[PDB]
Amino acid sequence: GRMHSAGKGISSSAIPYSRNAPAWFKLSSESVIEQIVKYARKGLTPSQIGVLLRDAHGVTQARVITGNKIMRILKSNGLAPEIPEDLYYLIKKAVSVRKHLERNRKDKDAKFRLILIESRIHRLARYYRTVAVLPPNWKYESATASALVN
Amino acid sequence: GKGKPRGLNSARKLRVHRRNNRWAENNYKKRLLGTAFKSSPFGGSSHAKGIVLEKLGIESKQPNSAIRKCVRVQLIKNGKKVTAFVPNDGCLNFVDENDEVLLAGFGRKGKAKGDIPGVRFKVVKVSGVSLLALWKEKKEKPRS
Amino acid sequence: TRSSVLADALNAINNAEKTGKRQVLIRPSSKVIIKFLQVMQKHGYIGEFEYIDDHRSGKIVVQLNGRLNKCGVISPRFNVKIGDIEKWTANLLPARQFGYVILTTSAGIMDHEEARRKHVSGKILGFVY
RNA sequence: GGAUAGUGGCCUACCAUGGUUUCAACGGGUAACGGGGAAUAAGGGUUCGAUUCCGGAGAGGGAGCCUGAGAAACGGCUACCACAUCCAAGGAAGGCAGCAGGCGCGCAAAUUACCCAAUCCUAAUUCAGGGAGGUAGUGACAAUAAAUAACGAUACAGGGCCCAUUCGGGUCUUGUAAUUGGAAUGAGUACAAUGUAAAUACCUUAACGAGGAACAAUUGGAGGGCAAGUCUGGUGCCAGCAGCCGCGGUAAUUCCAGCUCCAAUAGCGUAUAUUAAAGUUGUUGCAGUUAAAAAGCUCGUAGUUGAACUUUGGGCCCGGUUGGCCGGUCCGAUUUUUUCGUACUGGAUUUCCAACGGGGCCUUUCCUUCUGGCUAACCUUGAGUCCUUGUGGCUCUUGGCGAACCAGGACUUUUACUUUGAAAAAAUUAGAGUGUUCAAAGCAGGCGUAUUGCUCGAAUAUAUUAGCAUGGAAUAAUAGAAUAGGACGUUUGGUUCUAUUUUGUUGGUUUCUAGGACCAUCGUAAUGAUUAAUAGGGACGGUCGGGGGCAUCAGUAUUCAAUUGUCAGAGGUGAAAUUCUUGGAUUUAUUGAAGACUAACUACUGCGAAAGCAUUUGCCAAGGACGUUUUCAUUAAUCAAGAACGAAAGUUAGGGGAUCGAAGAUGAUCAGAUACCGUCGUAGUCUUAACCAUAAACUAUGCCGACUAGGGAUCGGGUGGUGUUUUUUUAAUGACCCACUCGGCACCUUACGAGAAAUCAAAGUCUUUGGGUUCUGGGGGGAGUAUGGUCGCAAGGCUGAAACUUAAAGGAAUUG
RNA sequence: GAAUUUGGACAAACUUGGUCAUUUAGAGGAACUAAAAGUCGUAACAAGGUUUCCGUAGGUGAACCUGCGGAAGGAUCAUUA
RNA sequence: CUCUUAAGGUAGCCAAAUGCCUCGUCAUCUAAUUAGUGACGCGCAUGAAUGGAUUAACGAGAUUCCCACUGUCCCUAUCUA
Ligand SMILES: [Mg+2]
Ligand SMILES: [Mg+2]
Ligand SMILES: [Mg+2]
Ligand SMILES: [Mg+2]
Ligand SMILES: [Mg+2]
Ligand SMILES: [Mg+2]
Ligand SMILES: [Mg+2]
Ligand SMILES: [Mg+2]
Ligand SMILES: [Mg+2]
Ligand SMILES: [Mg+2]
Ligand SMILES: [Mg+2]
Ligand SMILES: [Mg+2]
Ligand SMILES: [Mg+2]
Ligand SMILES: [Mg+2]
Ligand SMILES: [Mg+2]
Ligand SMILES: [Mg+2]
Ligand SMILES: [Mg+2]
Ligand SMILES: [Mg+2]
Ligand SMILES: [Mg+2]
Ligand SMILES: [Mg+2]
Ligand SMILES: [Mg+2]
Ligand SMILES: [Mg+2]
Ligand SMILES: [Mg+2]
Ligand SMILES: [Mg+2]
Ligand SMILES: [Mg+2]
Ligand SMILES: [Mg+2]
Ligand SMILES: [Mg+2]
Ligand SMILES: [Mg+2]
Ligand SMILES: [Mg+2]
Ligand SMILES: [Mg+2]
Ligand SMILES: [Mg+2]
Ligand SMILES: [Mg+2]
Ligand SMILES: [Mg+2]
Ligand SMILES: [Mg+2]
Ligand SMILES: [Mg+2]
Ligand SMILES: [Mg+2]
Ligand SMILES: [Mg+2]
Ligand SMILES: [Mg+2]
Ligand SMILES: [Mg+2]
Ligand SMILES: [Mg+2]
Ligand SMILES: [Mg+2]
Ligand SMILES: [Mg+2]
Ligand SMILES: [Mg+2]
Ligand SMILES: [Mg+2]
Ligand SMILES: [Mg+2]
Ligand SMILES: [Mg+2]
Ligand SMILES: [Mg+2]
Ligand SMILES: [Mg+2]
Ligand SMILES: [Mg+2]
Ligand SMILES: [Mg+2]
Ligand SMILES: [Mg+2]
Ligand SMILES: [Mg+2]
Ligand SMILES: [Mg+2]
Ligand SMILES: [Mg+2]
Ligand SMILES: [Mg+2]
Ligand SMILES: [Mg+2]
Ligand SMILES: [Mg+2]
Ligand SMILES: [Mg+2]
Ligand SMILES: [Mg+2]
Ligand SMILES: [Mg+2]
Ligand SMILES: [Mg+2]
Ligand SMILES: [Mg+2]
Ligand SMILES: [Mg+2]
Ligand SMILES: [Mg+2]
Ligand SMILES: [Mg+2]
Ligand SMILES: [Mg+2]
Ligand SMILES: [Mg+2]
Ligand SMILES: [Mg+2]
Ligand SMILES: [Mg+2]
Ligand SMILES: [Mg+2]
Ligand SMILES: [Mg+2]
Ligand SMILES: [Mg+2]
Repeated sequence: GRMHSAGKGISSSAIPYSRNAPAWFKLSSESVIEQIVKYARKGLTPSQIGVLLRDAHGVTQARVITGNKIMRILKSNGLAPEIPEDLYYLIKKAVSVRKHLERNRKDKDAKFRLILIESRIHRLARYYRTVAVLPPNWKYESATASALVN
Repeated sequence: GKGKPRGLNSARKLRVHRRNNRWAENNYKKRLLGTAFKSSPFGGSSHAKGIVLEKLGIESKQPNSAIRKCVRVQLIKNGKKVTAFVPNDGCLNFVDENDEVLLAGFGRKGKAKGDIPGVRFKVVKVSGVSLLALWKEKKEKPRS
Repeated sequence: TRSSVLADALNAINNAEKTGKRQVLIRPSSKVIIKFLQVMQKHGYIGEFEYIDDHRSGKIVVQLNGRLNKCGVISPRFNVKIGDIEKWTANLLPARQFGYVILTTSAGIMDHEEARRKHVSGKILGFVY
């Protein structure tokens, strides 16, 4: 179940049995790509990119209709970020929690939550180190953390 | 399932974990700690002979009532004083003070037998003849 | 987290049999499952079974025909030397006159009768009777 | 460098700071020489190995060295240390863990015997020497074989099958004998021979050797377990017995005995250990709600463990094995009649069905390395033609360069695994052969003309790790092209490196030439990125909550106070008393202060990791579930170490101190009353900043995963409903209604299932025993004690024995 | 080439102390057990006569008593009415 | 349970700088200890801010012992101003 909660939720997406399609789309990969990069240069994350494309532009997925998943495109275009989106948002989060700790110092639950979040960050970065997307050393430092999210 | 690791590569845990657990097993620990050689009045040896210091009339445990005839012996090999029961009718008159007697276990592996308290041993020979043979008058105790 | 997949398969079958059903669902669908299901069908302890193509790992619908008592897995898939098959069959089979202990040999997956013939061995997958 | 026979920090000089470790180093212990092997027989295991063979070490303790090929030798020497002998007192000498033998030690272990006859060793050596070794002595270590009696006679009794009318009873066959008689024999004692090195015993054999005071079998036991006395005499909770339950207190089936009886028997008992029994150590294979036992909680490293996919399927060739069938005769041939039916052998190929197994191919598929063969194509020199076009098309010709193709040898990206072998001491073990008279044994022997010979043997299995060799590639790991520093090649440049032969020889140099390494260039190519887990994380969306922190607001009450009106009681209790009261108690009124608390609403309702969380509002960061054709793509599950949080009490201080209230004080009660009840009241109760780390921290029930059953509620979310209700007119919207659906707090019924039961939707899917994984228990006490360590201001926490003791302690249910 | 003798490495061993291991005496102290008997009370088991138990704290001849928080293993599965 | 003048020695501690008897008894240290220490306690006459018990550090304080040291001594001699 959940990694840090004791939750047992299944609320997921549900990708269709349809590696091709849709018969009503009509717009060509080459076009949609130049919209992804348009947004990625306007500073947008893969997650919240395919959210706009799923919504306003009627593009269902990106692995279909272009044959490539969104981030893979950004990297080809040199719009690859510094550190990954998960790791990032985790690090941003952990930062803000600590920033709350620094004034509210009796918030024992706060401290608890930071221990959870930063567990996650390290577990992540460990893997990311394992598959060469972060340098051999790297590691998440708290003191320097606020810097890495700018 | 089961609460024990089942990995094909878990031998170490399964191995140390039982080695760890053999200790709750009394007979094992006695053997490993050499209680036998240390705390036991005999060496671990099956028999010991010592010299009879005094005669004792230890009374029985409940719900019995009698005066079990015993002797405080002092073991030669390690000067230990332990007392031993003297079996059969009036055999207590076969042993004398300062008389050098062979003791044996009560066949309980260290525990006390029956209602005789504190007594974990028995007299088997006395002045080196056999208590059994004396009681049956087929042998005679050599003079003191 | 799922661990054996060939465990939860055989269990569902086992479970569904006991409760009087003549059909099961098996998610997910590993090849090891099917090859096992094959071995288990070659001696008719199950009937027809049909793969279902999710764009994922699969499902299976197996038809049951009674006469199954237990289809078991053995974990960890121990190492069995050739004259040790004799020993497992001794332990986990009902009688000398039937039942099966299917393995994994380099010569594919097969029941213990078969390996006995081809003179091969390896790990143990489980058993059927 | 020295040194050694030589490698090497073996030693030295100089230089670096390295080497080992939770995959347990280092240190401690061993009543530890290692192995072959031994005991225990479902399997798995458990325990043991000083000791016949191999290896090792040592010769009272240490060190040192002479000699020699070999010793750090001890029946060699030298010194120290510890012992200790002879002495004419000056000196001298010894080393039994060799064979005997002695002392000591202890529960515990034999002759100061004979010999080189055997087995083998040594030397100058067929001869000498050998306490090696053999022989005998002592020897109930262990193991083998197995005498202690056999057959008659008769008198009753009768198994008596009957005859049969009756004590009329046939004729063998059991049993009883103060009844009978003839046979048998080695234990012995001993001529002899044999055996032997000489003796001895064994085998063989004359002369003797049996009838009950012998040629006289014992050891335990006779309540249960557990086989066999309710017979007798004795004792009287004594003596004594009893592994355990228990027997004995004047009719003892249990003591002491007589009788008889049982069990094993040349043996039986006891003690101690150990194995089986023990699924009471649990890999197989245990137990943990209540019997012993889930850490208060969450994180987390080591460890263990980890979704699914990549040649699937088709079709050929090839020789293999168990049964159909029948011929043929050994052999017990069966229901029981005659020309009737129950283990043995022969079997190649039939297409006559079946199963099965080995080896090859084809289907895009022998790849990868190398070498050998057969050479195309390819530019190439030289001679020749053709062209509605220099087109170099075609041919032959010179020497280069070897696609494809065939064969053979090496070939796992790197492992685990598995098959088959090889290299493997004997004994032991399993086990084939063999009539030691049998047997334990042994490895012998077997045949014949036995008057100068013949002849089979001394097998086989074994080994569960590691190494080596080999067939396999399912399972499980692992490597590889992503900013292409990608792959392959008959493209070709390069600059580096090595140089076979050719320039006589050798040596230097250099040029062409060849190969390696590498860099570019050129060509060929389907040019290279698996899913998207009812795994996990991240984004997003609207929600939801008594989740958390700071600030802020409120409520009445309680106590107190100032003021207040009135007058005698008020308090408290089962009843009282102590107390308060005409300085007006109590009750009333206005008013203010303080500190805690957060009523009712409040529920089988919500939230959080647990502890726990409930007046308002503002800020502050967090969270599940849901929704989601969003994103990353194994990033995960559980976790020794380690870490956060952790009721109440308690501790260090400041603040605070209304209430209640440990200590204390008191009034009652009691026989007492240190109590319970009543009164006063310290600390405490709250907060801040530090500690503490424990509770029945409870569901007395680890977590993740999957599966098995029926129903109604309810919380959060979402979807569907020409449903209801709300206006001024019936739209949005709010609440509500119905169905669905996730994810929750629970409840109900059920019982296939589980359990000792109570009961349990898990406590089920367990002798049809295995999804992954963390922790704990192994009779009751002693005892959470002692001791050591550690953390703490302290209280204490964490870690945590043993001696001894004991037959139950304990659970659930039942009837009293 | 003997006595004799310089230095060196090897290095027994002596004196003094340290340490680790294995043992061990001790006045006296403080426990447990045999143990079921006795004296004092009656703490627990029945609502055990103040429900019991847990953690903590203090106090008492003795069992125990009291405060604060907890558990039910309670003497209540229960007030949509 | 009792006598008595208000009550009747708790927690501790000890032959202690508080103990008569007393050079207490036991253990320890020594060849030998009216000494020292550790223990015992009906303690003439210990004892709780007339403070009781503990106590690291400190002391030209009283006291015991060890090692070192030494003409203090055995046992005296010699030199300088
Ligand atoms: Mg799930
Ligand atoms: Mg987790
Ligand atoms: Mg005595
Ligand atoms: Mg060398
Ligand atoms: Mg070197
Ligand atoms: Mg260093
Ligand atoms: Mg050993
Ligand atoms: Mg030894
Ligand atoms: Mg040995
Ligand atoms: Mg051993
Ligand atoms: Mg020994
Ligand atoms: Mg030697
Ligand atoms: Mg000796
Ligand atoms: Mg020589
Ligand atoms: Mg020698
Ligand atoms: Mg020597
Ligand atoms: Mg000698
Ligand atoms: Mg000797
Ligand atoms: Mg002698
Ligand atoms: Mg003896
Ligand atoms: Mg003996
Ligand atoms: Mg000889
Ligand atoms: Mg000779
Ligand atoms: Mg001669
Ligand atoms: Mg006889
Ligand atoms: Mg006779
Ligand atoms: Mg008898
Ligand atoms: Mg019987
Ligand atoms: Mg009688
Ligand atoms: Mg009996
Ligand atoms: Mg009798
Ligand atoms: Mg058990
Ligand atoms: Mg329990
Ligand atoms: Mg607990
Ligand atoms: Mg897998
Ligand atoms: Mg060899
Ligand atoms: Mg291989
Ligand atoms: Mg998914
Ligand atoms: Mg989230
Ligand atoms: Mg008034
Ligand atoms: Mg309120
Ligand atoms: Mg821990
Ligand atoms: Mg009081
Ligand atoms: Mg008073
Ligand atoms: Mg009190
Ligand atoms: Mg606890
Ligand atoms: Mg589950
Ligand atoms: Mg249900
Ligand atoms: Mg939907
Ligand atoms: Mg809920
Ligand atoms: Mg039932
Ligand atoms: Mg009893
Ligand atoms: Mg009960
Ligand atoms: Mg009852
Ligand atoms: Mg003391
Ligand atoms: Mg005392
Ligand atoms: Mg009571
Ligand atoms: Mg009570
Ligand atoms: Mg209990
Ligand atoms: Mg008076
Ligand atoms: Mg007092
Ligand atoms: Mg007091
Ligand atoms: Mg005193
Ligand atoms: Mg003092
Ligand atoms: Mg004094
Ligand atoms: Mg002295
Ligand atoms: Mg003195
Ligand atoms: Mg003193
Ligand atoms: Mg004073
Ligand atoms: Mg005072
Ligand atoms: Mg003071
Ligand atoms: Mg001073």
